Amino acid sequence: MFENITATTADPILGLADLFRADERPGKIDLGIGVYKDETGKTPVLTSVKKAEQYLLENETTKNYLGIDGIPEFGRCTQELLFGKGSALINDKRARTAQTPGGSGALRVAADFLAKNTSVKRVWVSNPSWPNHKSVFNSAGLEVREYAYYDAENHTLDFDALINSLNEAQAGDVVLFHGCCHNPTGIDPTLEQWQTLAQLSVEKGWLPLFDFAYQGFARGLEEDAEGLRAFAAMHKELIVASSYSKNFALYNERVGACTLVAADSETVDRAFGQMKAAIRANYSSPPAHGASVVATILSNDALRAIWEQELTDMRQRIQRMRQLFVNTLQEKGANRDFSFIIKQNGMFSFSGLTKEQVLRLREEFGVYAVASGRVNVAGMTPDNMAPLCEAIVAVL
Amino acid sequence: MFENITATTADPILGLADLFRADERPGKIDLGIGVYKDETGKTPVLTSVKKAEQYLLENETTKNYLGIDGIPEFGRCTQELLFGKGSALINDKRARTAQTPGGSGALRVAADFLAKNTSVKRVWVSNPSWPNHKSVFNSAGLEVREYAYYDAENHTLDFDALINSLNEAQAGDVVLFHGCCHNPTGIDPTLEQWQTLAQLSVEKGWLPLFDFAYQGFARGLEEDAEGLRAFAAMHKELIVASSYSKNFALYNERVGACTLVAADSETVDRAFGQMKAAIRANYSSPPAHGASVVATILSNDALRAIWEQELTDMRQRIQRMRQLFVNTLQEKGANRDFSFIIKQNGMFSFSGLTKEQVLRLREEFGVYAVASGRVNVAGMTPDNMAPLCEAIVAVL
Ligand SMILES: O=C(O)CCc1ccccc1
Ligand SMILES: O=C(O)CCc1ccccc1
Repeated sequence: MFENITATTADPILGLADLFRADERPGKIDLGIGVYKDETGKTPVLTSVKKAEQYLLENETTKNYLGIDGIPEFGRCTQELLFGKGSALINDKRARTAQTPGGSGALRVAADFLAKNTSVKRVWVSNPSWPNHKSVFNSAGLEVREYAYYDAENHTLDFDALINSLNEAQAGDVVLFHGCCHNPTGIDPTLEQWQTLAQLSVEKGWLPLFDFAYQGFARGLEEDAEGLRAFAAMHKELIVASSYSKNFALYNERVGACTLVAADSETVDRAFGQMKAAIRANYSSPPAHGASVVATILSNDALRAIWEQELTDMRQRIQRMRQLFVNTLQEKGANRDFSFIIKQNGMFSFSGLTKEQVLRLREEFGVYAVASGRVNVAGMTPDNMAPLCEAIVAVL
Repeated sequence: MFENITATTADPILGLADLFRADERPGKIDLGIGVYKDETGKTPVLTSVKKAEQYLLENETTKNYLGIDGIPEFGRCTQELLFGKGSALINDKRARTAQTPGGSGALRVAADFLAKNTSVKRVWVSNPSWPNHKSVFNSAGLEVREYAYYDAENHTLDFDALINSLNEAQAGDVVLFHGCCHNPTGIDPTLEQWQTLAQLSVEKGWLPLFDFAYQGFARGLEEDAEGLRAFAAMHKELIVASSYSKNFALYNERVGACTLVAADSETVDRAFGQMKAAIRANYSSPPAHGASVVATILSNDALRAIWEQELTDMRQRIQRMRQLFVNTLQEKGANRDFSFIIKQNGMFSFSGLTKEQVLRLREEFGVYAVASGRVNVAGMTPDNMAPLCEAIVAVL
């Protein structure tokens, strides 16, 4: 049965991990997959997380199955984070949340739900894209089409080209937006641009799907949700696939949520029934540990205070590395102004390197970035900055 | 977009949970979903598990993403459990294991892998069936057909009808077998019958898929894998979807594995590449905590000894409840010989109750069983036995 199966290429970001592991060169530097590293170049468990895990060790009395949609308190805390305490969406019971295995799991659940239960045939994503969107949506039988997004010459959001390319989207198409820290460009709509897109989306009949994996990493928890909230104020329906992987540094525990919004409580509950069916046909119920940690932290004032400071600390260290990167590139003799890197939000710099420059970086220098030219600024430290900048300058 | 979505019925086992929760009657008894309860009627975390969790709290230094196939040691320990230390399958590197979110996740991964990469169009399951097999395989676009299995009059495996009904399966069809503790009948092939089916399967060109969620609950860890091992000795290819939910009482941490077997190392590695692609398009990488616990216990002699005794203890308590159930039914005045219940393996008794008898049990008596007549013997205690048996006798 398996004799004639075609070989495939690996996940083009997660697959960097294996390459990096096999590399026996001592000075190798990982700027690939977007995980946060501290000053020492490691990716620690947050202190708030360790404290919550100690609590769970001492107080959990069962591993009995969670409901298909996971921990009720986790859903409640998620909706508050997404929409704001006192949101009309919450008051009017228009939102239902399933805890999922990561935002990736939430994306697949959304895709299966839409494919089976609606007339959706196409999802629009930005170019440049995040590779796994195509993989997930195609797996559920949905076409993926790309809209224009990034003006590579001014290093801004090309709002005109964005709007014009989306004129091709039909009513009933899905349009995927990154909530904040657009991956890979790090360029987000202004609040005013979010409000314009919200209005356009309503007029054009698009279904908004928010991929929201970086809440807290652009400006702050509440600020980063402004765009989503602008859409929520304007739409009857939308979906959010959110993640706690990055903002809790809980990557491997697979902690995310798929939140369904409809016009009213009757409609969302009936629709959510089919979302639960899409889960039943997949992994049945979500993993407790990571979601329990999140719910524990979010519902306890003291832990929440510690966690929010840790998140601020991560964002601030990345901002320091961002400035140091640009300074060091200059000092190392770069043949380009890299000032545009400062404008970018989140963990990355979308640096303008070509695919061949990134291949050479890996081959000759043991510096690992994504083929798109995306580099993980959150993986830079004072100790690895000089070598990595020397490498980049050498390939320009 | 969501206005016209059709309502659906809940997962017909997991959905019992909600019903049971809403029931405000004090004497309610849950004999539905197959989770183990101890003498006190609760479902404890195993001591071996708590010890492993303490170890992880004290010693984990990161939550960085696992590879798409999960923890390497977890795969190694899984293959040893499945095939035996020193198996030619392991020596010849013919097996590849992905850690998944439960056996349910492993079933979906297998289904997606097969649907996308092979000519498989149909999966054969037993009647009576486990409801979620149909849901999972249908979700990937595969037809599910049923083979005969249980002789309800002799309470044995109807081996003749099994073999005759499978004559309809074509070469290239998948045939799903439960490794041990067939759900819901509790009746398994003898070793000799396993060997006969292994031979038949090779002759007929079926792809064997083992659903192996109860290793340790029929007779013992090694004994329960005899049937799988009989198939592994005879086949070039097969798939195992295994679970640690029950044998580690780790239900909500979603700990399972999808193991792919091919003729040789080159074929399985190429095929496994596409299995990883099916994972990438789904939840991306598996949850660390529960799999870390399993790997920790399985690789440490002291913890492994404690865990294997805890598993023995669970099996033995269920066997005691099984005998007490039958005795109490007799004493309470049952109008049937229920001796056949003693022959059944695993957590359940497939009791012969009709769908209306189970509905009446829930409605009138607050005793919750599955609509098929399946009752969770592992949920019975000395304290709830009298009421539940009084209820059953009342509905006969
Ligand atoms: O590097 C990233 O783009 C974020 C981390 C990640 C990568 C691929 C799948 C899930 C998460
Ligand atoms: O009750 C069972 O049959 C086993 C527990 C279970 C039920 C449904 C999905 C996954 C596991």
